[PDB]
Amino acid sequence: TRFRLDNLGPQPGSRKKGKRKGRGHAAGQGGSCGFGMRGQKSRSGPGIMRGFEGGQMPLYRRIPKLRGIAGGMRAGLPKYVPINLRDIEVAGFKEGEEVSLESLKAKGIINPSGRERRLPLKILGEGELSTKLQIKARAFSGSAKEKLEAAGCSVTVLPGRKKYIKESVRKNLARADEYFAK
Amino acid sequence: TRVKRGYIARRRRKKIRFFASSFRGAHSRLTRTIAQQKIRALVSAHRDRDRQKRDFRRLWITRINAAIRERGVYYNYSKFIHDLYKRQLLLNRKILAQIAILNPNCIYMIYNEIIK
RNA sequence: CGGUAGGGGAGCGUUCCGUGUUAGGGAGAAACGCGUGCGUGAGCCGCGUUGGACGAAGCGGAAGCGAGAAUGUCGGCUUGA
RNA sequence: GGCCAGUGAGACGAUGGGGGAUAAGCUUCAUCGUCGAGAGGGAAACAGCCCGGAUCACCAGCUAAGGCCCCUAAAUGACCG
RNA sequence: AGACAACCUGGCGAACUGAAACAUCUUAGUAGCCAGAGGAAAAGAAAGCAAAAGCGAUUCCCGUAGUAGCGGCGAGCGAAAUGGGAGCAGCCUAAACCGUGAAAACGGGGUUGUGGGAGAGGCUGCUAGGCGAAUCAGUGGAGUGCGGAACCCUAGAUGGUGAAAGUCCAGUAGCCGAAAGCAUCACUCUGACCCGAGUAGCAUGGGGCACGUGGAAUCCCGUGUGAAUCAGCAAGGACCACCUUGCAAGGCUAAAUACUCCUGGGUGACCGAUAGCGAAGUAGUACCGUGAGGGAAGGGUGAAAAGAACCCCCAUCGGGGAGUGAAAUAGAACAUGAAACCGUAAGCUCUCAAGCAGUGGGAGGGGGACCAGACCCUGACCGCGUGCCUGUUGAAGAAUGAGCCGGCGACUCAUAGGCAGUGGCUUGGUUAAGGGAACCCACCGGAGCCGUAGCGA
RNA sequence: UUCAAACGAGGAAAGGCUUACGGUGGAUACCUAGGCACCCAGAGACGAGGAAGGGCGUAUUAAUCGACGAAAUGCUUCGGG
Repeated sequence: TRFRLDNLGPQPGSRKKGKRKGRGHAAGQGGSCGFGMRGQKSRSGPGIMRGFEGGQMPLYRRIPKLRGIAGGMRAGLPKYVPINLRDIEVAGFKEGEEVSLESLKAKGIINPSGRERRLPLKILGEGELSTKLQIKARAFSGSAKEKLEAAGCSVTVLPGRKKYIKESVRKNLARADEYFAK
Repeated sequence: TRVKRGYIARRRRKKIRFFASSFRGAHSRLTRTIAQQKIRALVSAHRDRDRQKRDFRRLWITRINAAIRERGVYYNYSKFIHDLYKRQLLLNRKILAQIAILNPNCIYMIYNEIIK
């Protein structure tokens, strides 16, 4: 049996055939069309406000508003693009040549796209590494340092932040560190 | 894709009219009034088919009663039915009444040998 | 296995498109009016008259898709006479 | 617990009460019946009382409530008041 | 100079509405009026973005994102940079200096940002056209259709022709062609002096930037004040310091973008005379209105007028024979010709009846050119039976609605959010714009989006 | 057969129902003589050498519609057929 424009059809259940509504009382939803009997919801046009409690004070206006979001304070939008040690092990390589934003993006389950794309890595010990690799990243967790130094991975923090400071601030900090020296 | 109705209306209203084409006056020839009346005709038919079953029985009982009272001076339908079941005899009212018409000899014969 | 509001399931038709410039058709199509066929029904199916050229299925698709009510609306024709 | 409705005018009857004039087919609550949304039979006719819950066919049968002089199915039945 | 469908620039500028009322706010700088101009218009060559990493004039699409925000923090309103595309292009001018008094009014010298200056030392297309392959008969009005036998094709796009044609016609694929006109290619610095002045800024009153005056920046304005000149000025969301970026108060500039009174070419799960433009007929007509203004309806004899010589009724109209024609049960009121409504003919049947007109039972009578206990029409007389809809606690209702008959006449579409069914992928999935001998469409485009870590302001 | 009683058929209507055939009317069907929407190119004109739009004309013979303008159903020139 060969496929032609004669033979084809859909599978049972895919295309439902909807409700042309108000075409006889046998078809069911007819003459008033499943809206009962007069009143605000029967009429044509927009319904109400959504969340409207009827003139009773709505929930969305009788509860206080979530501490930080009540005038300023941008919500804690995440930094660092967290991977874990548990998530790395599935993407295997013997001398794991710099597990970084490059290699993981090439394959390892990490698709930064939007504002994510400007972020560094934080590596976070969810658990274990059977193999010895070389890692290249920003900042590691408390467990991650322990597990990496236990595994024996050539771990290297690489910064690239460089804050401008101001000559006066540097003078002050040079005074500080100078004093700490003596 | 404009869709004129045309064909689909009066091809059913002909069938609606086919029912009512023995009716008397306005009812036979006026679309919406025919549609109003056909329904009622069918309802009275359905209703009267069940009236039929009890009414025929009620006629038959009267026939049998009329037949049986011509025997003895004090003998009567009520007694007759219990005398049938006393002797174990499953003749239904239809048969009894119709033989009472078409062959009264046979009712005489049934009456004679039920008493004993 | 009564059933209003009301919810859920299963269908019938309408015009148009794919299949299809298909077969069927000036030895008569669409229509229109009649059937002592069929179906639970919406509807289906054969008929020879009127009619004078369009156009079934089946498998699929899409809607200006189904009317008796709106002091609806357009046209026709009554009643009062 | 998910998706997605209608409802938010109720009515009468029994009981427990309030208001009223222990008037109202009055009104307001509490518990239950029926109507509402329930055909059929009894009640002359008679939503709300009594019987009983209609899937469909039979020109079969038994019964509930209620009845058996005639209109109009069944005893012008019985015995005692 | 006036006219000009929309699009566009500038001036003035509503209200209904939403906020379940309403004044802030929203409707909206929308509708309207007014002025102006082009094929587009406006914008536009940084006193700009951005963050210590960089970008390089505008304008338009995807996106970021319904995020950051604003908001009687209510209704609502709502960005941009980074990123992907479409399309790219950059110019000129004034003074400091020079000459012909001198800001009498003319030429030269230069105009730039991680500082720059001058000074002194015929080609093709369009507007007409042209040539252009291949079929014949049987078929009872007519053949392109049917069965038969052929042929062409770089032509099987279309419209016609007595009936639907690749080969009958006009054409088409394919090639050919312009006198004339339109479009297209054709080393130093005195750090002298220069850096757009009633300007910027400032006070005060406003407008507008998503941003309601708010901590309110940036941009523009009435009133009053009133700077500086690259050892400068302005911006980097009050403000000061330090960095970085730029050069305001003079101008010009193609593209990508918006639209349809309109022309040519193509296409349609568009309409087919109550539809489609209001308008298929000499329609913005007839008609109404003082006037602005409103505003209809009315298509289909046949292939061919062959549209009926002649005769009869007869003043006409019209009619019947005749004749034409496939058909005149196509005769101009002409094609198919439903219903209501109006009749004519036949079968049965009502004048002691009472009835939402039916229904169950069925007396007597009638059939259909087809021999049936079958079927149909009528229906003596009996029993039952409170029109439909809406909408009600409850409606036969003397509550509402419809004179009847036929048409038209109502949960749609676009975009998003949730959920279900189905399918694809699960090496996670998916692409948006945008590109495609257009539209679909192979095949590209990974920019973004969703999932892979929560907790806390 | 005389007359007493009963019973009342068969004939007999305007109309009703059924079938047929007409008329009225213009639904449905098939249709086009006009519209509608997109896509690809263009174009967005014209006017003081008088416009957009109109009044009045212009043929051998009445009306209108288009064409045309006292050079008035047209005139000149260069091309095509």
